[PDB]
Amino acid sequence: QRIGREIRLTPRYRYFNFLPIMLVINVINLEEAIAQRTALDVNETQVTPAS
Amino acid sequence: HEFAELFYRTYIVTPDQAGFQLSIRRNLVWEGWTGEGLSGEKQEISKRNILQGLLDYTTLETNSTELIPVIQSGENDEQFIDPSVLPAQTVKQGKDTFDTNFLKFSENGEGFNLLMLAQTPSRLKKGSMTFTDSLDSRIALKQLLISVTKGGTTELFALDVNRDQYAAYTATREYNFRLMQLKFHTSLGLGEESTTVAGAESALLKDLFDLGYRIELDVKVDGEMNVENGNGDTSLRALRLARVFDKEGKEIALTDSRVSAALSGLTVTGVGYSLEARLTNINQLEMGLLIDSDVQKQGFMIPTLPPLVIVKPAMVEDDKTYPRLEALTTAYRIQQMRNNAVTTLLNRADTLKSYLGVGVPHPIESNLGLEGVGQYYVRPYYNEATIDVLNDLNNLTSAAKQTDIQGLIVSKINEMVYTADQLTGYTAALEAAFSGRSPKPHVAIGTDMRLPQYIQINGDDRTVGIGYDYTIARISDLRMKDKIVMTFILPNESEPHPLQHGVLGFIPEYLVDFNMIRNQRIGREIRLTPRYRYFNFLPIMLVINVINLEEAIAQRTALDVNETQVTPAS
Amino acid sequence: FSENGEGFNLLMLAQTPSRLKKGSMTFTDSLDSRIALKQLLISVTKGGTTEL
Repeated sequence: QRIGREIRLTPRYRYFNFLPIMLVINVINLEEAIAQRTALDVNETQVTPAS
Repeated sequence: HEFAELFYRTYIVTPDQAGFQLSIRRNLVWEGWTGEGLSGEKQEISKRNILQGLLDYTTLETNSTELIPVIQSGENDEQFIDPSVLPAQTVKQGKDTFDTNFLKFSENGEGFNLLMLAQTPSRLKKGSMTFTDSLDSRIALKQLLISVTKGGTTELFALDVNRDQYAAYTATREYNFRLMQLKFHTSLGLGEESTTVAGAESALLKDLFDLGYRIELDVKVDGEMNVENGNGDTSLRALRLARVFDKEGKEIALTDSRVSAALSGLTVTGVGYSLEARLTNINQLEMGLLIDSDVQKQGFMIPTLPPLVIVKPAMVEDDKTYPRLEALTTAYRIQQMRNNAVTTLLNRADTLKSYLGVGVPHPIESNLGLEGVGQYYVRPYYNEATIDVLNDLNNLTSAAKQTDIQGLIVSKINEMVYTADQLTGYTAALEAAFSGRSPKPHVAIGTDMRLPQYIQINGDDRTVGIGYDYTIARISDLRMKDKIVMTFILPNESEPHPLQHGVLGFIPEYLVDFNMIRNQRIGREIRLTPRYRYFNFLPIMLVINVINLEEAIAQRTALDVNETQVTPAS
Repeated sequence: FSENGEGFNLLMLAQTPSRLKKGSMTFTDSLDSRIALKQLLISVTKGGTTEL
């Protein structure tokens, strides 16, 4: 119970691979290290200037 | 200056209209409408933006033409493997839930009709017919289920065979004009990291695997398939233990005592196999995901502002004597552009902070109470961090203190920009917006006079950007003291665009000359009513508050005495 | 008359028995350009006696 025009896209594609070579790096906890930038213990120095 | 237009690209509009009207297009993907209200209550058509698919992989997925076996009690049990060996598996395609399981090697020689086993409940509702359809030219096995048994212990290996090129059906038109052939004749290896279907490691081959050996078996499987009829059969022909490898890739014979004991009595049996079949869909049986276009539009209007006045004697020429027009233009330029620009920038920053919160992104489309149109394209995100110059750093002897300050500032700015980019997905939206061009996203960093000594680090040309382009501007207002503002801009374009930061709505006004009486005087009033407006688009901003910087700078001259007057020695 | 919340969904509110044979609703059902208020009903009441 409908009359409508249809426009269709029927793709024909795929990915193939040849090299049996691949190297992967997995990094974790980078956020903690970057947050350590602001997690340091205060080291203030404020004395009368000397000259 | 440069700072003003750097964040608000000036756009001139004809003085015939009260502003400029903006229309945008949206591409949304349809799932279904949630709820029919027989009480008359509204319907909500669940729509999501397509560019949301830039950051996810799931919200638009299609599986509606794969031919997947469906288990039926009392109708196709004899065509499936024994459920005792492997229970039913749950698989979702479309909106139907059903159970599927692997197809046993038909050594009895009676085949299967693939178009039967894979008729989905949607097709049952759709009707009952599988004979005008046609299978695509691509057919290949998903997995070979080989049973490693020894003394009564059974292990199942779900081996993805689809990634060996000999598992692909090839056309050999030698019986009929639509048959294709399968000949997967090679060796598959079970390595030390081979995992069972349940996910556990191997147990029967654990003895060899802990000794780092690799076991590979020769697989000789044959079959046929017809696209037009759906008739076909595939039966196991030859499977057997083949050879053994060591770490160094040196073959170890099957008769060797170190492996013969662990390989004698080990029977490898082929249980089931599955196929990859797709309908050519020449007959229009399935409707994929439906996507629709709806248009959102907003109107942007320009105000009029309080005027500026020159008093002037009236009896003579207004041209060559007494205060001229450059006074007017200087007052206009200094007042109406700069001050309102910085006021608008600060107000927008605080407004985004107020409505959006810090560090919490919102999905594509959000609260509409924020001006702009990029919210229809990108994820809103606001974040602010306060760097404490004095506390974060500790250096006594002046030398690299300024270098260390640059290190601090660059660290903060880079991390903020990149984390914001990841949580917004700005670059994906940018590359999707333009076809044929895709400039690297440009980051604008404008601040007061003092800080640019730390924005760039010594010794390089890549200062604040590794994959970005940047422009550093300076402003002189006291409000922008020791603070940094960051957002994204696009230099090449000069017209309103959903990805642009903001537009300076400008309408030129002519100055008027007339006759005026003021407090019973006859004077000349040269008048100009300015009209301009600043509009906001991108709900993304990054703010840095630099405090205690003066104390750290003073720490350069606040170091304690470090002197060693020792006698020369050589 | 609509209160603070709640409106009306005229489409399926106007579902007639004949339209049931065509399914609940489609994506090809659109309203005409001309929409008008057909009748306003108001009440004149004195002391609780109501005339419309």
